[PDB]
Amino acid sequence: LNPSARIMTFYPTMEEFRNFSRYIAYIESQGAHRAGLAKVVPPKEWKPRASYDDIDDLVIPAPIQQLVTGQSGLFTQYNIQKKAMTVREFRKIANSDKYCTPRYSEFEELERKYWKNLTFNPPIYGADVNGTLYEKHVDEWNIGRLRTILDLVEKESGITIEGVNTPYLYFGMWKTSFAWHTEDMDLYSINYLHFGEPKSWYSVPPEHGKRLERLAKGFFPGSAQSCEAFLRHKMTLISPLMLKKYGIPFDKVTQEAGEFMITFPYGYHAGFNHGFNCAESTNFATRRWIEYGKQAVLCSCRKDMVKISMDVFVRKFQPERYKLWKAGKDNTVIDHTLPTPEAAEF
Ligand SMILES: O=C(O)C(=O)N[C@H](Cc1ccc(OCc2ccccc2)cc1)C(=O)O
Ligand code: NI
Ligand SMILES: [Zn+2]
Repeated sequence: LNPSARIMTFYPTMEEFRNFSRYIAYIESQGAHRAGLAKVVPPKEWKPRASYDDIDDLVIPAPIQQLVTGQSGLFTQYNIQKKAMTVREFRKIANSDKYCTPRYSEFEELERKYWKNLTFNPPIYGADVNGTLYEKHVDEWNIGRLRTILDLVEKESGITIEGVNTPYLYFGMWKTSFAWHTEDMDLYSINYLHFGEPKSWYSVPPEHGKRLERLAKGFFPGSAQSCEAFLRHKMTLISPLMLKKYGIPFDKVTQEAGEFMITFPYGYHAGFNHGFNCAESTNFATRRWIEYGKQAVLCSCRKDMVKISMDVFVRKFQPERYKLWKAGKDNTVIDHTLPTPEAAEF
């Protein structure tokens, strides 16, 4: 059952596709979650939007310039918040000689220049934009409404959390980065690349996550003492040579326009954008996440403030265990290898 924990790809027919929660349970029955990250190529006649000609006017309220500091494959990224700007401006800068993708043969070559150059000429990421590019009538895999048990949060408390149960758009240019992290509350995530250049990704298997944190702690001892979960600040960059050199297993995969990626609970991932592009993203859940939600180690220094109440989930899906949990005595140990309960039928 994916015993080497490789990153997997799936091409679901239009009908395997229509029901989202069940396609996730399917890929878990096939071993995908063990890699932490998977790719799903939608069926060629599926489409979320007719055209992107019309967005040049859309506002990016808070772009950020990414300053990166470090050497020897260990880096910290600092975010400069810049002035609001529309997409067409962002595109001009992305495609300007100043900021655009260097020329290259194989991916491995672009990968090398990213790692060699990521502290130079800091770029700007149109990150964290509230909104969606899905036509309002598209029903399969609409990041606006996946319809998973994550919806229990909004429904029961009214609470919406931007980018977690609402969608984010991310406008990329060359060399923009996403630091090593698992999702808030260790939720799953979904990323659709609407268009532009690729987004490349690295991933560590959840069953080795602990090994990545142990490591990251030695590498950034200062940050660890000030916060258990410093990685959740999303400021820590670590190259694959370092991972490789300290024997931490990971895989790499490159995502193209029109492709989806899913991350799994507690799957550490990172990457960078190849050039002008645009991805949309949100978090979701399945029954199996609940236990990761109860056990997630959270930012203790209050930079990352996102925190979902588990109560509703435990009561509703783990009735027997509610009281043991509540009196802080639920000692379940997660087994990162199991598919979610919803998968049995496969
Ligand atoms: O789909 C996902 O799970 C995912 O992590 N996508 C990433 C989202 C991300 C994650 C971490 C990032 O680190 C930099 C940063 C952190 C906080 C605020 C603004 C920028 C930046 C972006 C992406 O597409 O760039
Ligand atoms: Ni993520
Ligand atoms: Zn913290």
